[PDB]
Amino acid sequence: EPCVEVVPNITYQCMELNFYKIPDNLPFSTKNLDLSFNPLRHLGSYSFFSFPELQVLDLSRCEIQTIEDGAYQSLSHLSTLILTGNPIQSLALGAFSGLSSLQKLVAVETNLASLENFPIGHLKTLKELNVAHNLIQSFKLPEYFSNLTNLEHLDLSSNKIQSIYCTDLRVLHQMPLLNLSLDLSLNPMNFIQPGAFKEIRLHKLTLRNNFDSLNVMKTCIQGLAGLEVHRLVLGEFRNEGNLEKFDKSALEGLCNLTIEEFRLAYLDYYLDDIIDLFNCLTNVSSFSLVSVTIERVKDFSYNFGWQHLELVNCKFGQFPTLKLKSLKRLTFTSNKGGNAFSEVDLPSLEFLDLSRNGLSFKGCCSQSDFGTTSLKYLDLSFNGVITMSSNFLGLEQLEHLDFQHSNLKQMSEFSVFLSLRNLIYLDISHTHTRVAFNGIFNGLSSLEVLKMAGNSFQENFLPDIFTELRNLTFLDLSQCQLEQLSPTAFNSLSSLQVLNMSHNNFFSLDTFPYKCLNSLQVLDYSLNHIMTSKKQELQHFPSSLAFLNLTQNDFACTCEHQSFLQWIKDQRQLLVEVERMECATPSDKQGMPVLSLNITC
Amino acid sequence: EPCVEVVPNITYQCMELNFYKIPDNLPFSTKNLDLSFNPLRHLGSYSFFSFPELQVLDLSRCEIQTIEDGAYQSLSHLSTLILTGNPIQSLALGAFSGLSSLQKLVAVETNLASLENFPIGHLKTLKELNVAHNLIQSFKLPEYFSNLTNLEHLDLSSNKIQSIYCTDLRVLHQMPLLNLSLDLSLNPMNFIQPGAFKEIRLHKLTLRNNFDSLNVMKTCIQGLAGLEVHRLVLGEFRNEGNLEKFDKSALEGLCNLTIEEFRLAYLDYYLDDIIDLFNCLTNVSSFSLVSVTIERVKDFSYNFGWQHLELVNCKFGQFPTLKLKSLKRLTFTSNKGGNAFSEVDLPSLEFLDLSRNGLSFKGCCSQSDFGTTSLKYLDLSFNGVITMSSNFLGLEQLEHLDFQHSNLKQMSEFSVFLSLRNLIYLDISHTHTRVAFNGIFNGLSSLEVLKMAGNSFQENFLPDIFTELRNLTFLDLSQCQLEQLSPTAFNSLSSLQVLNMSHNNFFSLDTFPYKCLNSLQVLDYSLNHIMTSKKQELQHFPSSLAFLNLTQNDFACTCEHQSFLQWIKDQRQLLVEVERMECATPSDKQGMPVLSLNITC
Amino acid sequence: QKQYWVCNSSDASISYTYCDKMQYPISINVNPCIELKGSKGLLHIFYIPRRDLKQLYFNLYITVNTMNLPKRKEVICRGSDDDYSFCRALKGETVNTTISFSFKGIKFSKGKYKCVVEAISGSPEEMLFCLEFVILHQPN
Amino acid sequence: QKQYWVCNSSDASISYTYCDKMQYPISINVNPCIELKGSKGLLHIFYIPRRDLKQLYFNLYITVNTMNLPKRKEVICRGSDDDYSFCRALKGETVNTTISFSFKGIKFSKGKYKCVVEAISGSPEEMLFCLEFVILHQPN
Ligand SMILES: *[C@@H]1O[C@H](CO)[C@@H](O[C@@H]2O[C@H](CO)[C@@H](O[C@@H]3O[C@H](CO)[C@@H](O)[C@H](O)[C@@H]3O)[C@H](O)[C@H]2NC(C)=O)[C@H](O)[C@H]1NC(C)=O
Ligand SMILES: *[C@@H]1O[C@H](CO)[C@@H](O[C@@H]2O[C@H](CO)[C@@H](O[C@@H]3O[C@H](CO)[C@@H](O)[C@H](O)[C@@H]3O)[C@H](O)[C@H]2NC(C)=O)[C@H](O)[C@H]1NC(C)=O
Ligand SMILES: *[C@@H]1O[C@H](CO)[C@@H](O[C@@H]2O[C@H](CO)[C@@H](O[C@@H]3O[C@H](CO)[C@@H](O)[C@H](O)[C@@H]3O)[C@H](O)[C@H]2NC(C)=O)[C@H](O)[C@H]1NC(C)=O
Ligand SMILES: *[C@@H]1O[C@H](CO)[C@@H](O[C@@H]2O[C@H](CO)[C@@H](O[C@@H]3O[C@H](CO)[C@@H](O)[C@H](O)[C@@H]3O)[C@H](O)[C@H]2NC(C)=O)[C@H](O)[C@H]1NC(C)=O
Ligand SMILES: *[C@@H]1O[C@H](CO)[C@@H](O[C@@H]2O[C@H](CO)[C@@H](O)[C@H](O)[C@H]2NC(C)=O)[C@H](O)[C@H]1NC(C)=O
Ligand SMILES: *[C@@H]1O[C@H](CO)[C@@H](O[C@@H]2O[C@H](CO)[C@@H](O)[C@H](O)[C@H]2NC(C)=O)[C@H](O)[C@H]1NC(C)=O
Ligand SMILES: *[C@@H]1O[C@H](CO)[C@@H](O)[C@H](O)[C@H]1NC(C)=O
Ligand SMILES: *[C@@H]1O[C@H](CO)[C@@H](O)[C@H](O)[C@H]1NC(C)=O
Ligand SMILES: *[C@@H]1O[C@H](CO)[C@@H](O)[C@H](O)[C@H]1NC(C)=O
Ligand SMILES: *[C@@H]1O[C@H](CO)[C@@H](O)[C@H](O)[C@H]1NC(C)=O
Ligand SMILES: *[C@@H]1O[C@H](CO)[C@@H](O)[C@H](O)[C@H]1NC(C)=O
Ligand SMILES: *[C@@H]1O[C@H](CO)[C@@H](O)[C@H](O)[C@H]1NC(C)=O
Repeated sequence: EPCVEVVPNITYQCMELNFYKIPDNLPFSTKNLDLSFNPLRHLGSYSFFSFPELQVLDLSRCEIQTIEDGAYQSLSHLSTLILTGNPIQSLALGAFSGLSSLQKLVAVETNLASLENFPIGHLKTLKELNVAHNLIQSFKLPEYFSNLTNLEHLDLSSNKIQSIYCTDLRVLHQMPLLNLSLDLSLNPMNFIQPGAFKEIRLHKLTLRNNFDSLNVMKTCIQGLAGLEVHRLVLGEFRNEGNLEKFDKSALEGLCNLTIEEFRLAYLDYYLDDIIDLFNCLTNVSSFSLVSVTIERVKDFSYNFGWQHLELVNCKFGQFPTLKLKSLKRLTFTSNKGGNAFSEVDLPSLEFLDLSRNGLSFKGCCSQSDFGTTSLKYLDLSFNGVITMSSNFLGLEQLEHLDFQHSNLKQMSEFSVFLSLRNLIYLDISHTHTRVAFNGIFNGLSSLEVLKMAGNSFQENFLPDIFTELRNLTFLDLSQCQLEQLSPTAFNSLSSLQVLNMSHNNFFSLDTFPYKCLNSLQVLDYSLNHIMTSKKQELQHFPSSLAFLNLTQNDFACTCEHQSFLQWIKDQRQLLVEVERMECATPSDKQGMPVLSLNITC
Repeated sequence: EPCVEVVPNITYQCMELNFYKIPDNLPFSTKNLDLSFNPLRHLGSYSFFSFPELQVLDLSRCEIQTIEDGAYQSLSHLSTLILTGNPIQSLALGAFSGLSSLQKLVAVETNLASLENFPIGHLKTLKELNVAHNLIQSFKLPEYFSNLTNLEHLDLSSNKIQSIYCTDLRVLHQMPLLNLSLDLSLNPMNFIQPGAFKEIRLHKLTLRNNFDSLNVMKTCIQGLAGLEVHRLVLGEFRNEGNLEKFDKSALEGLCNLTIEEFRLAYLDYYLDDIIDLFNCLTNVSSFSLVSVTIERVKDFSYNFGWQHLELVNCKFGQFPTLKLKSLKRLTFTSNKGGNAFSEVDLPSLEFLDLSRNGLSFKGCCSQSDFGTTSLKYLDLSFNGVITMSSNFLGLEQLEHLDFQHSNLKQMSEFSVFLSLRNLIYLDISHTHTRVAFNGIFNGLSSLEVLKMAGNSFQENFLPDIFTELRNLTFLDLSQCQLEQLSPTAFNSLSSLQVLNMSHNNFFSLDTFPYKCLNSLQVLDYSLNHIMTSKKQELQHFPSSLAFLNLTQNDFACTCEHQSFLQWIKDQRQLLVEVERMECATPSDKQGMPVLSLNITC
Repeated sequence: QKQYWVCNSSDASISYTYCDKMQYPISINVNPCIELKGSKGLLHIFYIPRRDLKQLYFNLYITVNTMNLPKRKEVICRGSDDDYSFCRALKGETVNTTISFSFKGIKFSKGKYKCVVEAISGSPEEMLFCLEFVILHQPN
Repeated sequence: QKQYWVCNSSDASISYTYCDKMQYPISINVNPCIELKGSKGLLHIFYIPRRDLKQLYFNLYITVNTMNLPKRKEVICRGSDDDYSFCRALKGETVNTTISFSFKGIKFSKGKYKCVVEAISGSPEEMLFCLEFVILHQPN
């Protein structure tokens, strides 16, 4: 059994095993055979006959010089071929003969030279065709493309395509229904004669790092006219040579097109003002920047029609001041430069996300900070320092709120979440909070999930703060260094199902606080040090309790409180991993599971 | 005994006790008798005869209409009188007759009208004279001031002084050696004729809130010329009416004076640029601002000669960019507005204090952030968020460093204090630090005080991080949620005297780690839960141990580990408050001190 | 105990009494009355202290209809060259002053807010007076 | 185990070996050699991956002459439209690239720094290779 066996009788992968022919010992009914980095200098007719039923095939770096006619013949249901890295100097016409249902064809790093002498002209149901890193000089689509329908992706990147002519794409005019996501990146191009793209329709178009100057780029963008692309992506790569210059005159003439979504990815020039640039990229419904350093820009305020905006991994000097009358969603994540926040004015905004920027607030949250009044989602997690000076005033329609790993301040000085009457989710975890006011959770009458792990309490005593939270089903109080509970704390919590109380410092296990929790199913008391109880009163838990994690905490197995261990062994239908509960205090009885020991006395 | 008795036979205070005469039952030898808010309509000759020896007297609100000649006669050693609030309509000439050593005379809210008909003209050794809130129209010093030497303070604030004339202060010219701290605040003045102050020397001068416009202030400052004041204080009060205007033309003409220290306290106008203001306040050796809102100012960089600068309680927009060639001390504390920090250039700076501003750092500490190379003191406590990206490079002469209650980041990713080889004091307490790198304290070979309370450890285990700290005498590890010690952690710490380990979560008391600490004197294990030990190996502590706090933690007084309680009662010459150590676990034995109980078994 | 009324607004009913044994009179006025919704106005005070108003500060104990808040410490005037003119006063010296205030931006629940105010001042840091305020709040 | 030398500078002696059972070759060069004092240069890489370099990242385990540092996680390229062109590569596709780097501003102690590098990528998030680097450091 040389070939490794992944899934019984289904998936068989064996790479780098020094083979010289297709193996014969493999089962007759297997799928998705991986066979790569094995020397097969030549492929012959009816090579894969032991596999009448098969889905995925993979021949990467299997150095194949010639595929002869009739290979893959007795092979249908084959939806994928990967011929990557095989230097093919003679592909016999008629290869790929019998493949009734082939969808993906990857021919990368093959020594392709053109697309008319390529035997995929009888293929059908073929969706993706990846011919990248080849040697292709001309962007002229051959005729058989008319016969070839359902094609959705056509990646020809890193080729030698120098120029485009109007005669190219004379085909593709007789395609009423055509979705084609094209990609031409890293092709050194210096001439697009005007009128080439015209009455043409693409669904995506990517042009990254294929212009050597500013004037070349300008004239090439002029060569595009009437293109009507649904989504355009421009930019370049940090890995290669970049544009020495990027000013307001660039990117002009992009107004003769019909764009709907735009992205600019990774400029290397320190852009200095956003308008008179991006000027005729208005009425675009989606705008995005990734890795652009607009750090010295003063006038961000201008009226674009952008229904969705995204700024990811950019550097800034100041927080951009936005004034957009119709912008429903904003994503401002993982940015680097400036650390403060200033008022924005977004009258129609429903989704906000400022996460992982590390920026500070002062008087965080009010409808005068965001300018909106219908904001359903708010994420301020992983930021620097948030100072509470207003309970959320004017934000009464807000169902999701996340603060975790920020640094909250003044959270016990008034009722902070007093206006949020329609709130389902609240996450204040590892914010350096010290709960010292009964009434901190006042007004949260619809809460269902409450997470606060890593927040201490006053004198390590859990007071009666969970009143009026009658819809709560998930409650997480772990790594709050708790030592005592009030005997009536989880009252009114008739819908709680999960209750996490792991990794505190408890000594006694009391069953009175949970006496009336008719829906509890999981109770977690794991990394405590529970040795004893207050008395032998420990009654039955609520009948619903189906799991009780008690592992990993210190027990004392001696004469004293032997009754405690008797009562815990009295219920094995609720414990979790009895292998991990053992004794620790008496050095003679160490590492011995508690339920196993029979001791005297 | 009506009069309350403060210090036996020395201090006797009795206020508001409805007296009508000086009490007689008081001891014959008492000092500093307080007697105020008691109705004494009239004071008579030889009133205080029962008190031949006396230091301080106080008659506040004792409504006195007339002091007759000869009062206080049999009264020397009396260094203080407080006649505040007494409406005196006839002060008989010759009062204050016999007071050979009187230093302080407080006559506030008395209905004074002038200073020539004031019987203090034979007085001497009199240092301070406070006549404020009176009705004085003329600032003409009477002649007897020549006879009156040693006078240092002369407060006449809140009077009706309208104008100053050159003939005033014709006295005070025949005073070779004269230190006089004058104070004229809240006097409505509108005319200072030129040449009044000339060849005059003051040691302090305060002029707050006594100018009603800008032109009035300008002409009045012009009236001062050749004044030579050592310390000048200008400004106004938030409590009263303020200047509607403050521009670069104001404060001009202040260049004909000879100032050495300047302070401006509480402007209410939003100053907008600092130079062309404060223009001829250069060569002043000490500069200070208190409660000034210079928040829209762009050009802070300019070359003043200021050896000490202080900015307290001011509002700013951006962090001021300082470029001062000779500024030895800087204090920037309790400011409010802007929260970030930018590079400064202070080539000659030895003392720095940026505390309680709440401002953030990024790549905190290097000699390229402060521009200096000889900085002995640094305080960054109570700020917002400090990101460590450079161990202190170029700051090798730094003996004091405070970070407490800030928010440090990236502190366990390299050796952060690696260059600080001459450091005596280090305070990192309640910074949200998680020690996870042995070697965090590498390079601190001269440390003597180390405070870190409120910083957790990785998996709550104390590793061997205190190596090479061989001069350490004070170590504070409290409220770090510790559960275990490495058996060899306080090795090489042969000079430790105080060791705080209070309020962790320990269960066993081990005496092996401290076996060789020959200088320990205090050992604090207070708010733990210490019930047992690892064995009965607990040997003698180091002989130097003179205090062992063990109070307030839970004990278990049962048959099991009775030997533990025997060994703790074996040493009462080291415990602290045996009243506070009691039992907790067995509910029958509760609140019973451990050393008292005699139990069976 | 005697009840000292101050003012009524559309949604507030401020009042106060004395805390401890000392019952020194004091005159407090606010114009216009505080609205517990965001307000702005003037606070006029007439007083005769029994100690020096030097480095004065306040300890505040607030209770929100039987839930206690942490203790607040408000430093009124600090050290030297302070913002207010009244805190250079001495015992027996009349203080007669006016201070402006303004606030907004917090929602309060109905109830019976209560506040104990402890003034501390002087060189040995002793107490000056203690008042207990009561604020009823019924929005609209 | 075989030792692969890389470069020597005035104060560094970088080298590496293989971690696990897989021993796929790789070509690494740095010009000029890294000075552990603040440097700037080019990093040339020639490789043939055995998995798709999609959402690649690194796990770094550093040791400073027998003291362990916490584990670092460096995300090289993320999701879609990534900064580098090489991380659209597939199995068997040659990668031949150059990346610029620069740093300064930290003092290092003498010793025997060591770093284990685990590359993770692919759709099921499996490992690509593991190398173990060794850096000797003697300032001046
Ligand atoms: C209650 O909250 C605690 C948080 O403290 C949850 O604990 C987490 O539990 C998981 C499951 O055991 C832990 O993951 C484990 O990680 C180790 C090490 O990577 C791995 O070897 C195991 O196979 C397992 O995957 C995890 O470390 C632990 N802590 C955290 C911070 O996530 C606990 O699951 C919660 N209880 C309930 C019922 O939800
Ligand atoms: C015993 O304690 C362990 C932890 O100490 C409890 O862990 C179980 O924890 C895991 C990890 O948190 C839960 O996992 C699943 O995690 C994925 C992570 O993406 C999450 O998306 C899923 O929704 C799911 O929560 C696991 O559910 C949880 N166990 C149960 C039964 O929920 C463990 O719960 C304790 N013992 C028992 C019997 O619960
Ligand atoms: C070790 O560090 C702890 C810090 O946790 C030091 O504790 C502090 O000790 C003092 C003295 O007992 C405590 O003050 C007391 O305060 C109460 C309440 O105000 C008062 O009634 C007492 O009369 C006494 O003044 C203080 O609360 C306590 N905690 C803090 C945070 O300061 C301990 O003193 C240190 N041990 C040594 C030997 O230095
Ligand atoms: C028993 O535990 C208490 C606390 O739980 C230890 O407290 C003693 O704590 C006080 C307050 O920290 C120390 O006070 C003095 O405090 C002032 C505050 O400004 C400080 O400036 C002085 O330098 C001085 O430290 C007190 O010194 C300290 N006791 C001793 C003996 O140093 C107490 O130490 C524990 N029992 C014993 C016998 O130490
Ligand atoms: C100020 O407001 C208070 C509270 O609303 C008023 O006091 C109450 O007065 C009403 C009307 O007479 C009574 O029905 C309540 O029983 C009173 N309650 C309390 C607690 O006193 C007060 O009358 C108002 N003052 C003025 C001048 O209108
Ligand atoms: C690169 O630097 C290393 C380390 O300094 C050199 O290796 C050492 O070489 C010296 C000289 O022969 C020996 O004395 C040491 O014993 C060697 N130590 C180790 C750990 O190998 C290495 O020779 C240098 N390479 C070049 C080309 O100069
Ligand atoms: C291609 O366009 C068609 C036209 O409606 C659309 O249904 C299909 O989803 C598109 N392809 C992809 C991958 O979205
Ligand atoms: C949740 O709370 C709301 C408001 O208190 C209530 O109307 C509803 O019945 C609760 N439960 C569910 C499942 O919505
Ligand atoms: C007054 O001036 C003299 C002159 O040297 C000085 O000695 C003295 O200290 C000054 N007074 C005060 C209070 O500093
Ligand atoms: C402190 O440390 C320094 C440097 O290690 C050493 O020279 C000195 O002797 C130590 N002790 C004192 C008291 O300075
Ligand atoms: C306080 O001062 C104002 C200012 O003129 C005055 O009108 C008022 O009468 C003074 N207060 C008293 C109680 O006299
Ligand atoms: C990598 O690309 C450069 C670019 O020209 C080329 O010089 C070099 O030979 C290539 N690497 C290999 C191993 O061929």
